[PDB]
Amino acid sequence: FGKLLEPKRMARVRGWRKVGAAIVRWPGPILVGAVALALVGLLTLPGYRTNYNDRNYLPAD
Amino acid sequence: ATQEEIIAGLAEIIEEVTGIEPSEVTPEKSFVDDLDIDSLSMVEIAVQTEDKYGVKIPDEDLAGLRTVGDVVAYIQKL
Amino acid sequence: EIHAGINTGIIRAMGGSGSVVTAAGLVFAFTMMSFAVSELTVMAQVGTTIGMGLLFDTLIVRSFMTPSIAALLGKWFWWPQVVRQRPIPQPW
Repeated sequence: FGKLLEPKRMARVRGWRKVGAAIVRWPGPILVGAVALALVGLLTLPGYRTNYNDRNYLPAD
Repeated sequence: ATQEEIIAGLAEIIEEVTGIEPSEVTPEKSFVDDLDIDSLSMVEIAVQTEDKYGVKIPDEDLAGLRTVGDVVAYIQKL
Repeated sequence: EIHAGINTGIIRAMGGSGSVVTAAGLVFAFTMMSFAVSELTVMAQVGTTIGMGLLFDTLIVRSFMTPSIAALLGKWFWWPQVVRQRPIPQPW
């Protein structure tokens, strides 16, 4: 119909290609860093308690 | 000549990577001062060269080369 | 995007699709994270959990871990298919 969907500016594709090449050149250390953050997430998991009472999940008015 | 064909292949790579026209990509100017290149874009150039035009440029040697003439000389000396 | 090299395939597919998937993840994640200001606590908890999990999935797992595993396993990632690490080296 008109001139509506057109690409303006080229700055995200270049940056994501940059981080992709960063992954490709060093796949060893990036994997161990990412899995290190993963373990930091996982060690909190086995200590986990639920609450079945919804009285403490509502306001008091 | 081998030099001009290697410069043409590299210029095709730099055209695909950082959007710089092959006409003024010449071996008489540097990368980071004139083309405004990054350190990770050198990694892009290296990886694309490895897959497309098979020749090995290792790590810690991208920083050794600064001009396009240096890179084409590095390719032709192998 | 395998045929023109496997890991140029990773950089090209990243530049082509990581932007789109990260944009979708970021919009949906911040839409879910704005639920935290609710006076109903349980809906805020569900929204914050989903949003924080989607930031973790988008930013550090799908953007850094999975392409790293694909680039580390190499041509064994596509077994039983027989793929090649690099194409035949074309002349100048």
